[PDB]
Amino acid sequence: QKALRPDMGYNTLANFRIEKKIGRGQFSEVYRAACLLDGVPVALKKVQIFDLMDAKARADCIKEIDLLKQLNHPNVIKYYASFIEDNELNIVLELADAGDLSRMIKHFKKQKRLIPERTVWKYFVQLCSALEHMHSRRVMHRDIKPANVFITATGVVKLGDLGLGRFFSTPYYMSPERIHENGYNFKSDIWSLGCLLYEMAALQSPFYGDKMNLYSLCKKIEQCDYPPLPSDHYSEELRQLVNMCINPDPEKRPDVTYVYDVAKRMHACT
Amino acid sequence: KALRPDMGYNTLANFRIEKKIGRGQFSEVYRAACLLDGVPVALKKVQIFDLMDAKARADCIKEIDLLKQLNHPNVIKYYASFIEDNELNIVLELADAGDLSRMIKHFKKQKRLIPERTVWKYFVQLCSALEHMHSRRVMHRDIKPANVFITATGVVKLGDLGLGRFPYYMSPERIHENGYNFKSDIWSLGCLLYEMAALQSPFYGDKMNLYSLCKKIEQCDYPPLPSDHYSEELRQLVNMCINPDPEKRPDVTYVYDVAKRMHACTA
Repeated sequence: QKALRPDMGYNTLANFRIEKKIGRGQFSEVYRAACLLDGVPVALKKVQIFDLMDAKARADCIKEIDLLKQLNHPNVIKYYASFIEDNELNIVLELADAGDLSRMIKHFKKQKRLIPERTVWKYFVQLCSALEHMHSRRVMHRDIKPANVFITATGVVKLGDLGLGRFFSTPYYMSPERIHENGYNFKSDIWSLGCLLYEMAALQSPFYGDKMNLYSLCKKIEQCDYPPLPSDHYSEELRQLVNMCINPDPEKRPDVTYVYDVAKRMHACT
Repeated sequence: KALRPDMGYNTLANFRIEKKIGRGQFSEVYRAACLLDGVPVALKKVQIFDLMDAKARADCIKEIDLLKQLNHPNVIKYYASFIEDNELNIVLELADAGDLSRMIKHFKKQKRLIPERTVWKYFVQLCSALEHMHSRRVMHRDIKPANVFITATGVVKLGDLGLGRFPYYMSPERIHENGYNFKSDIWSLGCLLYEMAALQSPFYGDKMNLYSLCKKIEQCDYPPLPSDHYSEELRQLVNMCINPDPEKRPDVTYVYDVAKRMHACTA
């Protein structure tokens, strides 16, 4: 417990009280913490940019965090600060007052009821506005999945990358370019976005291996072989947007402005 | 000059100035394009070594460093600040799409009032913005219709083109020469809520001079809003913010809570 420095605001560790570890990754630990200047709860991610990364990875991580902290959008989880202290990159992130789309899905399932189409567009047209904004700054999301999508008591969607909310907390959708080449680009995000549009409508991912077999899973991605959504519940517009996003060739996928445009016209159509 | 993509938003080499869009006491403001991503930006150039004493320079650098940490959808984002060419360079979120000043003039010329529902829609966003700024202990210092931007999608952005921080709505604590504090933002906020409903400032007059203005402010003398068009909730919020005594004005948390409840029921 070092002394407060109000003049530093969110840019020093002395102005936070760590509560407990809530996550650990390849290069990082994540903590629940409280800001001591205003009592706001945050996520404090500590990245070992000197000890666990080569020189290129460190310079790329610092550039990427600097961009993420410039995003100002209602549907993106805030990056409030990034600063070097104690030989680590310290990142201060928002924890939203919202549950994951994963929980919303698991709940609608254990109560056997489909998420209605006019709702699916509700959320999806917020997830799209989020991903438009990130792609406009040349920021790739890299892991779009239900657990990273948060949803406010009020129906406000926050896209994040920690899978952490304030009170409630092989990548989830494997693209062809991941499977075949370990490739990830802007169009990889669009594949995942399509898979998530599907999972909201189906209540499960498009792709499962037979008896959970990982080879069977790769064969089903290569054929884009997923059970069709029931058409009496979902328009051609929707099932067609899925089909456009879940295309093995990333060049042939639509860019996030097209998908966001479709998700705006459908959100006003109802 | 030579592009420097390793530097990001932190050198003048990664921007092309397009045109000048503002002039303040200590600063010039440019529309610019980031050459790394084509994102349009505002570029403010602050004369911290020409026009200021050492005290004002150090206050300006401290304040810009705290403004740089604000992050809220209804606040203009400060992307970067750095010293180059012997000036303090600030790269900021560009709105330039529309502002409450233009929206008020449009309704005026069309001889129509802003529905109360529309007032709360824009006002709750401005209250969210200021509640963020106040929670971080940052005062705005120049709240007026021209600093309230509106994006093409109807999103409010509270900015400060000219850096009028560091007036449109005369406050009692400029008449008394007392000092600008967080309650001085609340007076402006109430004057701005009035102006949205009336399409003119509470103390505006056709033939307006310093004497009459002072008298009016001393008496908090402004024309009542039409109760036929604006609710008791709207007219009483304006009345408690437009209070000579800063210590009796509500804090921004109160004003935001009222705006959040008035928006939810009128929509």
